[PDB]
Amino acid sequence: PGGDTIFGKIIRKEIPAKIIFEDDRCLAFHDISPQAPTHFLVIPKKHISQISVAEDDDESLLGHLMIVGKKCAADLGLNKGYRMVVNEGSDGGQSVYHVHLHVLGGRQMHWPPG
Amino acid sequence: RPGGDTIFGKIIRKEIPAKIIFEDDRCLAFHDISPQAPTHFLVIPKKHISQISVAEDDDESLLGHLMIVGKKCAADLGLNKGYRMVVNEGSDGGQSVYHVHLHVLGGRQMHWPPG
Ligand SMILES: C[C@H](N)C(=O)NS(=O)(=O)OC[C@H]1O[C@@H](n2cnc3c(N)ncnc32)[C@H](O)[C@@H]1O
Repeated sequence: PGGDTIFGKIIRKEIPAKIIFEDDRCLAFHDISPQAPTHFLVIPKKHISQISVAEDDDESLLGHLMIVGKKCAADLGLNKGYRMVVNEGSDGGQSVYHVHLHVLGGRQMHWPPG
Repeated sequence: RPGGDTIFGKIIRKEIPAKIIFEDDRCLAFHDISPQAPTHFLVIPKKHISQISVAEDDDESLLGHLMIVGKKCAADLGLNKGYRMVVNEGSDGGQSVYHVHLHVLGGRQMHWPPG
């Protein structure tokens, strides 16, 4: 039912988050530890633990996260650009085992991306 | 032209060389010429879309397909300890090629923040 992580609790409305957008299949909310003046997450309501286990049937859902992300970025006034990030596993620095798309902007993002 | 005018269109049409990892009717995965990690490749759509900010609602499946291909290529390249996927948009994102693309980086510990 949204999974056994803190992101599951956020989806179920059991703990608060600053929600930017919601539909029947995803949720966008500001990150609690922001790394840029604007830093939010877009997550599926379906509990996919990590991108490495995403199924072929999840393709449109994953793309939906990116479309919602870019729409939210526009709504939040990120007209100079932004960066989207998905972390996988220990080397990727994945902090919660529920797939999440980071969207960061409001400052120059640098290279390399970590 | 199929693939667009950028250097990535040239790569799609085999007009300039690339080290290709995977190719299908919708996308192409190839190694980055300036790797920022021991493994660093790009997944790009064969349809030209300039940047994620102008992607259309009907591009959802294609965008998701980039991610699925990214994760499959990462597995095939033995990135078993993980990796980071990145899309750069515009000036603040550090985008230098205006053809939508997904970076996949691995083979070392990635740090936070992601730039
Ligand atoms: C460099 C800038 N920070 C950047 O990341 N720009 S980008 O988001 O648009 O990424 C484009 C990527 O395409 C790569 N690239 C450019 N020309 C290439 C070529 N002929 N073959 C393979 N990769 C190429 C660049 O090294 C860069 O990592």
